[PDB]
Amino acid sequence: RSVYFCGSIRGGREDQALYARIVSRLRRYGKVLTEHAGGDQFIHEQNLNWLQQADVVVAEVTQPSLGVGYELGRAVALGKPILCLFRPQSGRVLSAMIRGAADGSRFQVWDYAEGEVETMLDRYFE
Amino acid sequence: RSVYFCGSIRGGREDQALYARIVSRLRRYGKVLTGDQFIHEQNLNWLQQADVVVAEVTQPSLGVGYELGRAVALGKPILCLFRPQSGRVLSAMIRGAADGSRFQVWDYAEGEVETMLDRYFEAY
Ligand SMILES: Nc1ncnc2c1ncn2[C@@H]1O[C@H](COP(O)(O)=S)[C@@H](O)[C@H]1O
Ligand SMILES: Nc1ncnc2c1ncn2[C@@H]1O[C@H](COP(O)(O)=S)[C@@H](O)[C@H]1O
Repeated sequence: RSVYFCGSIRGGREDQALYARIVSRLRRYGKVLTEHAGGDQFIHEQNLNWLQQADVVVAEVTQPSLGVGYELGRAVALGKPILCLFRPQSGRVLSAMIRGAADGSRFQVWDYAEGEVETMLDRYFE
Repeated sequence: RSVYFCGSIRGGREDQALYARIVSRLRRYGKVLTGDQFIHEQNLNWLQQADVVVAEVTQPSLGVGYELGRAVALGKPILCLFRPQSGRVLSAMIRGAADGSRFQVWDYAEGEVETMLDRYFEAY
């Protein structure tokens, strides 16, 4: 199983430490394809190739980010299963387009609190 | 001719006044098409019908990115507008999608958004 991870970078790196813990936990459920200056053309093409190869896409969507949204858009259009993880304690209301994309199966959006991310991942993969 | 406009809402409404100026100007060039489950389905229907997709990408937003992702996969022509004087660096995925043709990303200053739209649509 191959896993593609999405998380804000230029959108803001507030959750960078959490992302590292998510990527470490994903390694027990599959090969993490992502490597979250060749330039942005190179980054885009490399990532699209990885997204095509992915069996599942996991995104932490608490921090707003164009690139995370874009990856999820390309992923849906490729027919990839998607898990989005969101923390309501951020005080933000999650994107209408991401929340509304949820269908409870091919596209899941799960609210979670600090301390629960590993448990959420276990639940999804097991 | 139909146009779909994308701009941050829950990502932040900092540029909402600018979005209204964009939408006003787009009406010269075509019909501007533009709870959550309903919003998503309605918007995907509009996106599928749109001849061109226009996005102001200065404020980071998951929904705007999502719209652009779905639009690329649908084969729509896309214009993204970005303000470098905002002081942030535009998303690697949006900047990297640029090809100078069916996915264009234009840097502009806040006062010249109308001129940027004029240039694109007079060409298109
Ligand atoms: N340097 C990079 N190397 C690999 N991916 C990058 C890189 N920069 C950005 N990304 C991709 O873009 C997404 C973040 O979008 P952004 O708009 O915040 S730059 C990430 O999920 C990641 O997938
Ligand atoms: N209330 C709404 N009605 C129609 N579209 C909405 C609505 N709220 C958000 N959107 C769509 O989501 C995009 C913004 O994404 P966001 O993640 O900031 S909520 C907009 O370009 C818009 O297209």
